[PDB]
Amino acid sequence: QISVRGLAGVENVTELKKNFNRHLHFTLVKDRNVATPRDYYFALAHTVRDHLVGRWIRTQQHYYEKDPKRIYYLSLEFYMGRTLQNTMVNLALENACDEATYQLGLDMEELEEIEEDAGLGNGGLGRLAACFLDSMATLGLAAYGYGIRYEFGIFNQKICGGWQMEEADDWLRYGNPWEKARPEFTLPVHFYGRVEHTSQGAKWVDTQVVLAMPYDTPVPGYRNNVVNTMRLWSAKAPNDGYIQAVLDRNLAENISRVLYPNDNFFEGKELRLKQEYFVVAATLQDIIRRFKSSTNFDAFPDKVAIQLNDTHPSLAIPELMRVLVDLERLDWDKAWEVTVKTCAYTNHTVLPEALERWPVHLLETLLPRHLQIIYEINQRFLNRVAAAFPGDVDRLRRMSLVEEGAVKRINMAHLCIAGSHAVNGVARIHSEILKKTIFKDFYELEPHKFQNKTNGITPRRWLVLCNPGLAEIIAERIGEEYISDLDQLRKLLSYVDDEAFIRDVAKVKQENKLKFAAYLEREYKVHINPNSLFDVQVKRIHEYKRQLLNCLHVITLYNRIKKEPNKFVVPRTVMIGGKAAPGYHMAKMIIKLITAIGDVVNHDPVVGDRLRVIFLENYRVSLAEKVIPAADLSEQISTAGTEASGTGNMKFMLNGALTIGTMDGANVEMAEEAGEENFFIFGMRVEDVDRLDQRGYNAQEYYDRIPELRQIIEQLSSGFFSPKQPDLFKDIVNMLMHHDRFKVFADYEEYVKCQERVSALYKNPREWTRMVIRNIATSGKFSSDRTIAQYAREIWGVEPSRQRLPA
Amino acid sequence: QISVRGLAGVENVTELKKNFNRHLHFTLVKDRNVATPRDYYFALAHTVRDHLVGRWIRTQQHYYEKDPKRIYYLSLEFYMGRTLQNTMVNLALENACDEATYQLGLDMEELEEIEEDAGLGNGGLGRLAACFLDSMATLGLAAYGYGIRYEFGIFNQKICGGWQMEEADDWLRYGNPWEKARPEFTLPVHFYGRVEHTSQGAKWVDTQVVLAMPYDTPVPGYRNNVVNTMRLWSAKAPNDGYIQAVLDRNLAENISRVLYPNDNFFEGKELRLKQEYFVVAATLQDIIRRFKSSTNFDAFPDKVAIQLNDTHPSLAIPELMRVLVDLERLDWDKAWEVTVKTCAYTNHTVLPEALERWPVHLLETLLPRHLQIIYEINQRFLNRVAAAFPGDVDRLRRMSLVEEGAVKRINMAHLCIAGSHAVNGVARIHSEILKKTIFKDFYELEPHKFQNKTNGITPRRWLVLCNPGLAEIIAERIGEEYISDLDQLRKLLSYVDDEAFIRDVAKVKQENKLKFAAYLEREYKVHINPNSLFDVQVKRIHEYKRQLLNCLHVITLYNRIKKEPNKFVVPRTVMIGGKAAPGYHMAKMIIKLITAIGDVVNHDPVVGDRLRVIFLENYRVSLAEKVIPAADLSEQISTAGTEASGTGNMKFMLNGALTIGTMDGANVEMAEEAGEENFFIFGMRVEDVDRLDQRGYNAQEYYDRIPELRQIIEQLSSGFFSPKQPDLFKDIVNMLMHHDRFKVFADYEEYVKCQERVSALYKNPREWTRMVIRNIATSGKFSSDRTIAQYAREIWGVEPSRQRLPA
Ligand SMILES: N=C1NC(=O)[C@]2(O[C@H](CO)[C@@H](O)[C@H](O)[C@H]2O)S1
Ligand SMILES: N=C1NC(=O)[C@]2(O[C@H](CO)[C@@H](O)[C@H](O)[C@H]2O)S1
Ligand SMILES: *Cc1c(COP(=O)(O)O)cnc(C)c1O
Ligand SMILES: *Cc1c(COP(=O)(O)O)cnc(C)c1O
Repeated sequence: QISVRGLAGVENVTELKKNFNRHLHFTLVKDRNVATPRDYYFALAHTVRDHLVGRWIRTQQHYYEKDPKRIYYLSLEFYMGRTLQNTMVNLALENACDEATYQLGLDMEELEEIEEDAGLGNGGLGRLAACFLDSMATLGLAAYGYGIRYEFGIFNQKICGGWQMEEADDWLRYGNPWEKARPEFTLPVHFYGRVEHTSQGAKWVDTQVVLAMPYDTPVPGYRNNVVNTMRLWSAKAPNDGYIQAVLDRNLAENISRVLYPNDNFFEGKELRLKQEYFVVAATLQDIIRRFKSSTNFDAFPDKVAIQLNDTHPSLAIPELMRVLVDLERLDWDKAWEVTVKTCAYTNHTVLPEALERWPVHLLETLLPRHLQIIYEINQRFLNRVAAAFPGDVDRLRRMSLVEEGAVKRINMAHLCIAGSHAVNGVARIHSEILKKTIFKDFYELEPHKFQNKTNGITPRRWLVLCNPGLAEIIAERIGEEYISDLDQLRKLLSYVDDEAFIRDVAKVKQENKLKFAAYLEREYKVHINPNSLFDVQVKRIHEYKRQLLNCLHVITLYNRIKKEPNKFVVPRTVMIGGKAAPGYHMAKMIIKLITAIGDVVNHDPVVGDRLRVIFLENYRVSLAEKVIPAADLSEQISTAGTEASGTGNMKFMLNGALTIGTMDGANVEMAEEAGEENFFIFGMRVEDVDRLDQRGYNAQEYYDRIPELRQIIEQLSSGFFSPKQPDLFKDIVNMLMHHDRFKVFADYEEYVKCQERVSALYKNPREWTRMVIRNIATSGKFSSDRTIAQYAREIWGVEPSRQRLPA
Repeated sequence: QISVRGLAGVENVTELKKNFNRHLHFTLVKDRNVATPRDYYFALAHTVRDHLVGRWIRTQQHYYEKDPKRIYYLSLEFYMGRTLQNTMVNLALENACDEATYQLGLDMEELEEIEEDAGLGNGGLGRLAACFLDSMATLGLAAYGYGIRYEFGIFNQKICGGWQMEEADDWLRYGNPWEKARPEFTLPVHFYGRVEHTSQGAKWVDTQVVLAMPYDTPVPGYRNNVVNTMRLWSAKAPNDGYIQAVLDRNLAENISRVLYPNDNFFEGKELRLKQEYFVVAATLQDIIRRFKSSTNFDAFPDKVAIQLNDTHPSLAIPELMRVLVDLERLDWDKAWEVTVKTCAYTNHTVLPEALERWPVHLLETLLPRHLQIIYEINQRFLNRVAAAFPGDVDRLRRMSLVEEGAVKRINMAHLCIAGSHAVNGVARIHSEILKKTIFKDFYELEPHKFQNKTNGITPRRWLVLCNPGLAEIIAERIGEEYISDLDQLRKLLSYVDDEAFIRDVAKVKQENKLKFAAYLEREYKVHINPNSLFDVQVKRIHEYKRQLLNCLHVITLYNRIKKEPNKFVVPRTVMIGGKAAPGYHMAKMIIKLITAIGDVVNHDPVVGDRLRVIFLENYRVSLAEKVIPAADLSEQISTAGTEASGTGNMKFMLNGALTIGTMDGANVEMAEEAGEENFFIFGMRVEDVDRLDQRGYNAQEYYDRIPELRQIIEQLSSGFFSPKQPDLFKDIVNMLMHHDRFKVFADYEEYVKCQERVSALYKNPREWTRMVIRNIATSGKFSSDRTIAQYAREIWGVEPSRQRLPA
C-alpha cells in the first residue's frame, strides 16, 4: 500500500503464505476450522521469526570471527512493548506480510493487537534501554542487553469507581515466540554465606546457590541484517519433609518473579537487592566466559564495555573486583584499573527519594564479601580525596561511599562514580545540574569523568511503526534515508510554505485522530469530538510531573465556560494517562481527582462537546503508539530541575504535536532545536526555583492573589467534585497549600496564559501546521541513533557503522 | 538393519534429514558448529513429532464426525517414560530415522538417552495407565487420558553411603517437545466457600478459584494412524502489599507442582485432596463441554464412559451429581442413574493402609457441597441396604460411606462402588478376594457389578522397543502380526525342539546381558560377570514385596560359599532396585541392608565372581527397558494375597526370564498359561496365610527350627554387615522377629529350596532355554490389548477395531 512499508514481491508473498500454513499446522497443531485469532497471530509471529534466524546466527558468528569490542548494557528494565510489527519494519517485510495475510482472509492489524506488550519496565528508563538496543543494532555495534526475565511485568491498570486497581501482568501465559531458552548456558549465583581469610586470600563460603537460566531475544537492526541479542536471566532452584522441600523451590525462583513497580522511588527491600545482584553476577560470568573464549586481563577493557543503567546494577563494580581479585588472583590495583576502564555509569535522576542507599546490615548478610570490597574501595578513594583536598574533613564525609547515621548505608551513586571512567547525565541541563549540585565534589576531583549524553528515541518504533501516514508523506518529498539518519528531516524546512505539504501534514493528523477516536469508542465506549484540540499528558503519575497543574487548568477552563456559557472557546479533549506506583497514595489520589473532574465536566450539558476529560487507562508502550500520533498538544510540565530528560516529549515532537512545557530536561534542547518561537514555553526556570527556595515557598501568597485559583481550591475542599464524600481531596488541598515540593501554584498563572496562546494558534489551522512542520523538521537530534553514536565514540571507544551484513 | 524396525526408503530418509536440519536451524536456532548432543535430540524429536500432527488432527476430526462413545480414563498417575523411540516404533519410522541420523554423523541410540522420562507416576498403577493408553489407541478407541501435569514427577534416587537420597525430578527444565499447551481451553476450579440454600436449590458461593490449563500429548496407536490425546492439567492463579500478592500466586499453582511419592500408602494431606478434586473438576467440565458440542442427559452414558483409576478420582461421582443437580437442574434420581451408568471403578489393592479414608472436617472445609452430596448418597444407599437385609444393623455400619470413630471419615472405595455400574479387580485372585473379603457386603447387594480385568502390558514398549533382537527372531518365524495380536506367540510352541530357535533365543539373551553389563561399567563403574545368572528384583521397595526375603537368600548363598569355598556353585548376579517412599523408614532401612550386604559380599576374595550383589539406583521406566531384557530370573515373591496383580512379572515373562514366585496376583494366571512345570512356584498360598493368621504367626518358631536362618539373624544383630555401627539393623531384626505382617520366615525354607532348583536348571542351558520358550510362547494373555478389549466389551460397551485410518 505505502512505500516505506517495503515491497510485496510475488515470490515473497507466496513463500510467507506457505510458511504461515506450515506453522499453523505443524507448530500450532490446528487447521483453519478450529483456529482462533490468537492461533493466527502465533502462526504469523513464527513465520516472521523464521526470517530473523539466519541473520541472528550469522551476526553472532561474525562477531566471533572479527572479535570487536563488545558492549554490555546492564539494566533491570527493558520496556520492549510488542515485537511483531517492529520486526517486520526492520526486515522490510510489512507490506509482504500484509499482502500474504490479506490473501489468506485475515487482517494483519487485528492480529497485531493480540500480542502482549513485553512490559519489563516502568516507563522512561526502561523504554530508553529498548530504544538503545534498536539503535545499537541499527548502528552495527556488537551490543548485548542484559536483564531479568520477569514473569510479571508492570501491572495492568484497571480503573474501578475512578480508582486504580492493579492486576498481575501474566504476559507469558500463552508463550513468548520471540525468546529462545538457553539452559546450556545456565550459571550459578551465590547469596549469604561468610568470608574466610586464608593464606591464598579471601574465600566466600557456605553460600546458597540460585541458578540463572538465560533466555535470548533477537534485536534486529534497521534493514542492515544485523540481529543482536537481549539476554534475560530467569531464576531456577538447584535440584538438591520431601513435599515441602520441593514446594520451597519457589523461594529461590521468586527472584525473577516480578518487576518492582516504583518509578523514581527507592524501596530498600531485600528481594530487590537480590534481583540486582542476580543480574550482575550472572552477566559478569557470561562476559568473562565470552572474553576468555576469544588470563591476560590487561586487554579486558579493550574488548569489553559495561554500561550501568542507573545504579541498579552498581554491584557490577565490586563483583568484577571480587572475580578479578578472589578468583583470578590479580593484585588489587590492577583489578581496579581494569574495572574503572571497563565500567561507565549513567545517572537518570536527581530526585533524592530515587537514589539507592542500601542499609549496611542488608549487604552484610546477603553479600558479605562485596561489603568488604566496598569498604576497601571507600578507604582507597577517600585517601585520594584527602590527598587532593588536605584538611577538608567535611568533603571526606560528603564523598564517602558509606553514609553515617541511624542506619549506616552505602551510597550506590558514589560507588558508581568512583568505579567508572565515565559518568553521564541524560540531557544538557541535567548533566550541568550533576556537576553543579549533587556530584559537585566528584566533578572537582575528576572533571574528565563527567559527560552529557542527551537522550533519544528510535524513529523506527516512534515514527515508521506507529505513524506510517506521516512517514510516507515525508518519504514522498525527501526519500527514505531519514529513517536511519533523522537529521535529514531538516530538509522539510524548505516545505514550510508548500501548500500541498501543509495539507498532507494536517490530513495525516486528522486521520490519526479519527482512528484514535474510533479506538476509544470500540474498546472503551467513550465518545469524543475528533475536531477538538487533543491535549495529552501521558507518563507515570508523579507529583514532580505535575498532572495536578494540568488538573488546575482543566478546572479553570470549566469554570470560565460556566461563567460565560455562550462565549466561543476552542474545543478540547484533555487526555491524561499513566500508572501510579501501588504504594504511592498521593499519585492514586491524583488519578481519582482526574476521573472525578471528568465525571463533572463530561456530563455538564452547558459544556457540551467543548470540553472533555478522559483518563487513558493502562498507559503502556502499545497505547503510546496509538495516542501519540493523534496528539495536537504535548504536556511536558514538570517543575524546572526535576525531569532529568523525559523521552515522551521527543515522541510527540516527532509525530506532529506542539509542546507546552517548562524549561526542564530535554525540553530545553527541543526548544533550542526548533526555536523558542515554535514552542509554548512557560514558567519558572531552574534559577527561579532556586530563588523561591531561598526565601521560602509560600503557596498561600498565590491563593491570596489569584481569585481563579482560590475558587478552584474552594471547589476541591467543599466537595464540588465529590458530593457524596465532601472531604475526599483534603490531602491534595493540604499538600498544595502547605507541603508542595514542586510549586504547582507558582507556575499556574503563566501556564494558564500560555494555554490561551495555544488555543489562539489552534484557531488558525494553517499557522498551527506550519509550526508543527518546524518541530518535525528539527526533531533529528533526538534520534537514539545520535545518542548511541555519542556513547560509542565518547565512552565505549568504538565506531558505529551503517554497512549491512550479507542477507 | 532389522525388519521389525520398518523400511528405510530413500525418499523417507532424504526428507527426514532435510527436516532435521530445518529444525536445528529454525527451531533450535543452532548450526552444526555449536550444536550439543541435546540440540540433536530435540531436532530429531521435533522431526518425528511433525509426522504425528496430521494423524492427530485427522483422528480428532474423525471422532467429531462419527461421534463414537468416548472413553475417559481418569488417573492421578501416568508413568509414560520416554516418548521418542515409542513414537518411531508406532509410526514405523525407526529404521528410517536411524539411517537419516547415521548419514548426518550421529548415533540415534545416544540421542535417545538424552530424553528425560516422563515420570508422572510411582510404579505399577501409573505404568498401567500408560500401557492402557497405548492399547486404547492401538485398538482404535475414542479414548482420552486425563491427569495432572506435575512440574516434578517421581524423585530421582541417589545412593549416598548406602542410603537413599531424593532429588527433585525437574523433567521440564529443557522443555517438553511432545506436549501442546491449550490455554484457550482453560477452566475454573472452585475450592472452599459455603453452601447457600435458595428457592431454586443449593448454591456453592464465596469460593476460591484456581485455573486449570490443559496440555495435550499425542498417544499414537501401533501403525494404524490413530493418535489419541492425553490431556494433563496445570494449575494457574487467576490474574486478580502488591509484591507479596504476586508472589502468593505460587500457593494456587502448588496444586500441580509435585507427585506424591507414596506407593500403596494413603497420606491424608490437604494438598493431595486438592489435586484429586482439581483433576476431577477440570476433566468433568471438559467432558460435558465436548458432550454438548455433538440438554438431554439421558444419552450421556451412551456417549461417555468414565473409568476411575483407583479411588484417587472418586470425587468424580459427587462432582458429576453436583453439576447435574445444581447446575443442569436434573432431579436427583435421574442424575444418579446417569452417574452410575457413566462411572466404573477399578480397585488396585487390598492393603488397608492404601485405602483412601478422608477426614470429614477436610471435606467440610474444602468441598462443602460435595460432603452434602456424599451424605445424601450414603442415606439413599443405606436405605437400599436396610430394605435388602432388614434388621442387619451391623451390615449398615460396615457398608456406610461414613466411618464413625475418633475422626469421622469418608470411605472413598465405598463411594466408588455405590456410584459405579462396574467394579473390577486387576487379577483373578484379587477380584475373588474383593468378593470374598473386603467388599463381600457390596457383592451380596449387587453381585452383577463385580468383575475381573486381569492386567497387561503393551508389547510395543515391552518387547519391540526394549528388546528388538527378540522381536526379530520371533518375527523371522511367525511374521509381524503378533505385535498387535500377542496370542500369536503360541505358534512358538512348535519351535520348542527347534535347534536353531533355541540357539537364537539364547544368543539374544546373552547379547542383552553383555549390553547391560557394559551399561553398568560405563554409567556406574561396576564390574559384573556376564556369564552369571542374572537374578533380578526390580519394583518399589515395600515390606509386602519382600525384598527382605531375597536378602535372606543372598546371605544364605554367601554363608554356604564361606562354609564350603571350594565347592562349585552356579554364579549369580543378584540385582535389586526400586525407590522407597521418602517417609517410609523400614523401606529405607531395606535399601541400606541391600547395599551393606553388597559391601561385604562383593569384596570377599573367597567369593570371587561367583556371587555379586548390586543395588540398581534410580529404577524407573527407562531403566526397566534395559534391565528386563537382560534378566534370567524374575523375582515375584510377595506374600500370597498382597500383590493385587503385579505387571513387572509380565514384562519379564515376555522378555525371556523364568519366574520364581508365590501364587499371588497375576503370577497365578501366568503359571496357569505357561504350565506350573515351567514356573518356579513356592511358598504359602492365600489359604495357608489365612491358616497361619488364625493360630497366630510366631516367627520365633522358624528361628528355633532353621539353623541357617538363625545364623543370618545373629549376623544381622551382631553387626556382621555393619561393623562400625553394630546395631544398625536392629529395627529390621525386631520387625522380623516380632511384628512381621508379611511372614518372611514362613516362606524362607521353600524359597531357598526352590532357588536350588533354579540353579540346577541353569546348569543345563538347553533345557533352561526350552522352558523360556514355553514362557514367551504363552505370554499372549498378558497383552494390555487383551485387557482393554475386555474393558471395552464388558464395561464401556464399545467395540475395538484394528482397522487403520488413512495416512
Ligand atoms: N527511574 C527513572 N525513570 C525515568 O524515566 C528517568 O529516566 C529517563 C531516561 O533517562 C528520563 O528521561 C527521565 O527524566 C527520568 O525520570 S529515571
Ligand atoms: N498403588 C498401587 N500401585 C500398584 O502398583 C498397584 O496397582 C498395579 C496396577 O493394577 C498392580 O499391578 C499392583 O499389584 C498394585 O500394587 S496399586
Ligand atoms: C516514552 C514512554 C514513557 C516516558 O515518558 P515521559 O513523558 O518522558 O515520562 C513512559 N511510558 C511509556 C509507555 C513510554 O512509551
Ligand atoms: C512395570 C513397572 C513397575 C511395576 O512393577 P511390579 O513388579 O509389578 O511392582 C514399577 N516401576 C516401573 C518403572 C515399571 O516399569
